[PDB]
Amino acid sequence: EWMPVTKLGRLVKDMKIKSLEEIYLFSLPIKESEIIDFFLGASLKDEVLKIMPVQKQTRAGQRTRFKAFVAIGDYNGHVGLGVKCSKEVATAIRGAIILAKLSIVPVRRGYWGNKIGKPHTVPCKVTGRCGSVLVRLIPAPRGTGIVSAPVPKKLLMMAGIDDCYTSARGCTATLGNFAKATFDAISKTYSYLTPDLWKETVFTKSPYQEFTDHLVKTHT
Amino acid sequence: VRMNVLADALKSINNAEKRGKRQVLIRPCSKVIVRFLTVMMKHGYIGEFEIIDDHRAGKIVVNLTGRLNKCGVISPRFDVQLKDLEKWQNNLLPSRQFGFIVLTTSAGIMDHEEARRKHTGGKILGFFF
Amino acid sequence: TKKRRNNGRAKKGRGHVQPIRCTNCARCVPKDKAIKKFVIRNIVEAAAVRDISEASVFDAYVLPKLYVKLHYCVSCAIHSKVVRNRSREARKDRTPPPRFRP
Amino acid sequence: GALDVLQMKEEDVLKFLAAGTHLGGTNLDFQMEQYIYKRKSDGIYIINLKRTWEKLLLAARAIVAIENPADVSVISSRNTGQRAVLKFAAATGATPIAGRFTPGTFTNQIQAAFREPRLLVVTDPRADHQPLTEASYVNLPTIALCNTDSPLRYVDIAIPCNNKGAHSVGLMWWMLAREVLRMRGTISREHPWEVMPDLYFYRDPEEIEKEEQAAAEKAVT
Amino acid sequence: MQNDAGEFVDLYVPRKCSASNRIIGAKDHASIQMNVAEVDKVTGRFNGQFKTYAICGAIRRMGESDDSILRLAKADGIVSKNF
Amino acid sequence: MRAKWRKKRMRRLKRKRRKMRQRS
Amino acid sequence: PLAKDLLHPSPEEEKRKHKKKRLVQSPNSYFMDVKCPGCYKITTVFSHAQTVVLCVGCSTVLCQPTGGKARLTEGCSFRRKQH
Amino acid sequence: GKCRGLRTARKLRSHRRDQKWHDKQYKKAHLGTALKANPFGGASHAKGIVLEKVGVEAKQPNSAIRKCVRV
Amino acid sequence: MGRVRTKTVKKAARVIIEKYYTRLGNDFHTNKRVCEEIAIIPSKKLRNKIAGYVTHLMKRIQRGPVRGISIKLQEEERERRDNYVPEVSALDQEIIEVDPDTKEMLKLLDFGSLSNLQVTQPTVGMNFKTPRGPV
RNA sequence: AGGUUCGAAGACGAUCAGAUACCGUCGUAGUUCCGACCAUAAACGAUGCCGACCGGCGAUGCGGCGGCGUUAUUCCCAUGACCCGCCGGGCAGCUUCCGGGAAACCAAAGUCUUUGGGUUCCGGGGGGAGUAUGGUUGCAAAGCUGAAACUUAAAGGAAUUGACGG
Ligand SMILES: [Mg+2]
Ligand SMILES: [Mg+2]
Ligand SMILES: [Mg+2]
Ligand SMILES: [Mg+2]
Ligand SMILES: [Mg+2]
Ligand SMILES: [Zn+2]
Repeated sequence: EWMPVTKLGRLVKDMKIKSLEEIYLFSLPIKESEIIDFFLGASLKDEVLKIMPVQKQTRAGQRTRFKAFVAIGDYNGHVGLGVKCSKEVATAIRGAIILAKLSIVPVRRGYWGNKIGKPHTVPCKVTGRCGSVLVRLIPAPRGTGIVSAPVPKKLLMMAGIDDCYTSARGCTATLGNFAKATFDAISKTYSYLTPDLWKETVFTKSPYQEFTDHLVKTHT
Repeated sequence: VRMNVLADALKSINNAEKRGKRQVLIRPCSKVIVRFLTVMMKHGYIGEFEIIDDHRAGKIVVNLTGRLNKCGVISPRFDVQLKDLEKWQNNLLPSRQFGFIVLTTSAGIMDHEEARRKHTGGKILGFFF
Repeated sequence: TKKRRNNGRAKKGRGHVQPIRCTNCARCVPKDKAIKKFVIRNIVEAAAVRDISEASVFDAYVLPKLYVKLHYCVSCAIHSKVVRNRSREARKDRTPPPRFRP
Repeated sequence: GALDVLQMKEEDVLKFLAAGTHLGGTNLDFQMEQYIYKRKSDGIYIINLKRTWEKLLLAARAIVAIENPADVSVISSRNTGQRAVLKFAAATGATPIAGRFTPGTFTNQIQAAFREPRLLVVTDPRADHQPLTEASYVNLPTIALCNTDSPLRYVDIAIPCNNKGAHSVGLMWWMLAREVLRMRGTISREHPWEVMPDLYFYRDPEEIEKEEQAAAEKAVT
Repeated sequence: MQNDAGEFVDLYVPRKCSASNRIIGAKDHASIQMNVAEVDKVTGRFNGQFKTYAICGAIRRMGESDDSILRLAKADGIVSKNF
Repeated sequence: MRAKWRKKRMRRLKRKRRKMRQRS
Repeated sequence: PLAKDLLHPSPEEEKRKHKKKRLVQSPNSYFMDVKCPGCYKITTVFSHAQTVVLCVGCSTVLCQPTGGKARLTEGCSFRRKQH
Repeated sequence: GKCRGLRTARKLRSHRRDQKWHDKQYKKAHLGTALKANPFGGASHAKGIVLEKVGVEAKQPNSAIRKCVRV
Repeated sequence: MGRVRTKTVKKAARVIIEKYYTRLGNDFHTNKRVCEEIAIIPSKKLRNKIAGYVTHLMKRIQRGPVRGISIKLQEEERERRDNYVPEVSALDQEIIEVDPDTKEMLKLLDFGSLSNLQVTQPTVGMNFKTPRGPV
């Protein structure tokens, strides 16, 4: 019952784009949440971090809106954090789920040392920054788990990271900033250039020009 | 006044790399700078560099390949032994898979991996990754 | 919070600027801080220009002007409405208000 | 274009000089400095027409690289250029936007006015900063017709010709249309294009309100 | 990627900007990837095959996108040497 | 109080204290 | 511009830059052959001379020191030394 | 900024031991006047004789008589 | 005072004008007699208010191109835009007044020595720029 | 020494519920000069110094350099005054997704978890308190150095919404 209004959404719906990494390669913005769940169906675990009651003073007292922080992601290298402020808690939860769905980023996993099997830790130490909260993710050997505060712990866990040291500075009591800083740190795992990425890139066709003939027929 | 010519050169390279320039000019050249840049060039983090010879201290123009994150300096040249080289390594490097620490040894100027290969310590110079 | 980058005055590379007295209340104001208005007004009212010209012994007599430089402290300036409070963005422009020649 | 067939002709030089398109502003942008020949005693900068030709040919290649001719969109918020972009769209199959550009056209996907093209072509960066800014949210490459003082923040294929003169704007748009149609299998590169560049010129209402009646008197007499 | 066994344990390889050699992130929507259509030698007509350039948001926000694209076209041969 | 007037009050009190101690 | 050629700047900007900020330092001054009218001998004079230069065969002045460049007296000829 | 020379350790340690007096815990623990003022004298517990039984009013928001003994 | 029309009447007027421009006229009573069949108006007062605004807008339309769309106005505009190319181009001047600097540029471009160029005398004085500040 | 004006203290007239005030009239010390003390200011850019690097633009001050022309005398160049540029050192300004910051904002308050150019001073929740005491300087006023007992769960900063404003 989904009617996409986007070239990307139409191509995703009619089985033209096979993986989310095809979109991630060309950095196309995901402007409708029904795109990703078609790919990561039945594997997108979800969690509500906090419900904070922001208030705005008015003439007749102060009125309360509820803000929902929602973290989603399969435990294989995709994670997303959404924040939605709505009058009702359930509506805020749905909106935050949709925004977390839109803001799904891939996660690069590396090795602490002696690269043996599936990568388990962050490729290097990365730093996310939001407000005054600074979060640093440090690679850790196999089996250490995620040593961190609980709020970044759950986000790192559902990002697919198995082992990681974490260091935080700032007002980590601010849960929104503390989650958003870790989300930034996780998201810039591919923003970091490493010598194994030094190979000169070969360019493939963007999905738009690769299926521009099918879009004319279907998505008029 | 300028007391660390290598520090000035490394900061200039770092700022030009962050700004995305293709070439950087570092004004006071020295043997230490040339050896440090030779280590970086052999590890591929920078391109060729050419030394302009005035009868004063020369200048250097370095071609930047764009694959450099940070090339800072450790200003007090601490005496680094092989026992504490590991602590220096995991304090200064982004990871164990890449990144290099250049330290001047009695055998010359070289990275920490070659220093441990030929079993010698020395004075810390800087790092690049 | 710093309201103005220039601290509400034109002193930039000085240590001390000599004060002047507000023409309205005789308050010592720094010369670069005071609001200055150079008024160049006809020595007679435009209601009385015709009567003066008719009563003049001369034929082509040009009426003299009155040149007065007025200095105001910001209190007297705001009270006298020569300057007004402005928004945070509108404080940043320095162009004087238009003369309104038509 | 480095080829011999892709070279400026004397007729093209004559059109460029007649329409101006080499007399820039009195200001110079430091990123536009590389396209300037010399500054006159008037303070008017002279723009290297060879460099303008090369940039225009590069823009033509970028435009013809798109399989779907509607995927390229041409925008002119200013009046001097709306007729040019409309005739360009009619000639090349592009998608025209003239006059007021409603914000959120490239980003707000709810309204019917929403569209997502594959290339942006802009008459002037200062006048069309809003589509220029909105192209930065949707991964949209940009050609813009820049003058000596035009900011190049989100501009990729800046063509250094003019943005002020109506004759210049009409001529540059007509020239770009001619080049893209010749690159495609539409024109034969041998005979001149039948479309007069006056078709792309913006006319002032005090000419629209007198030229056809003057012509009517001449025709009836 | 490319563990000691050999397989590429990495779910994609991001593109690198052709000017600053910076990694183009998944959520960097200011980045562009354009195609310049090179023509045949004799008729100057498009022959179907083109060449692709990628510019990152940092470069084409600081405004050096025009110079970068011009340099790339010059170096690869689209723009004549006597530009 | 205004800080300047608290300073003045403290100075008056300190002169009184010095006078009292000097009286011994 | 990100790809300025630092190794080969053109002589225009090379000359317009300050003497010390050039690639290699270059003095802006020179030496000149000065010809006093009514005299046969040729005098070698610094362009930025700080002293009143006199002919040895005649009690006449050849230049007057100024702020930057010595001003030659009128009627005196001068040419450059080895460019 | 702070000094970073190789033979600045004397100034570094002097500045540390000078600045360590400015936090309440260190000043309390090492000045000794707090130990003199403490009735227990650094003991966890103490013994005493009940001099009296008193009631202490609670603070401003609360309202109760806390039962204490003067010892 | 207090005779300002609202969105309901204005939008209805514009819609019916752009749908029935031929049938409508400048007579209020005829325009209020066409509305009962060209539209369904729940109220007589609303109907005649709409009709009055239609008369006003059609007077404005016959005196000029109001933003209300009109087929005759658009075909006239289309004729006046995609036609009237002059029988002689505006860019084929017999001579072009050309600056010596531009002549040097053309010489370097190799398009120097063209018979249609007349080199202007360069201006002298370099007196551009506006005087700085007021006064 | 000098003391015209202004004007702490003081006097009076008003105002006020009171009015030791704001307003008005007068007026001492002072304010001026010379010599000697004091060493404090929101002594402020509430922002250490030296050095390097990192955007754009238009001005301005000084010095130097280079150019169409106009102007001053003279017969011409110099030299002044304008005009268009370049360089260096300044006082600043506008703009910028350089970057930073809690933000206001800052091309420095940037080049900081990708943390190390040299070096000096200095802060450690709010009060008690810049207090007590000791020392020291000073003619004095006071300056410098400078606690503790005790008390307290906040005190503060920047922004937002509202309410209120003689
Ligand atoms: Mg305030
Ligand atoms: Mg002061
Ligand atoms: Mg008096
Ligand atoms: Mg220092
Ligand atoms: Mg304290
Ligand atoms: Zn006043």
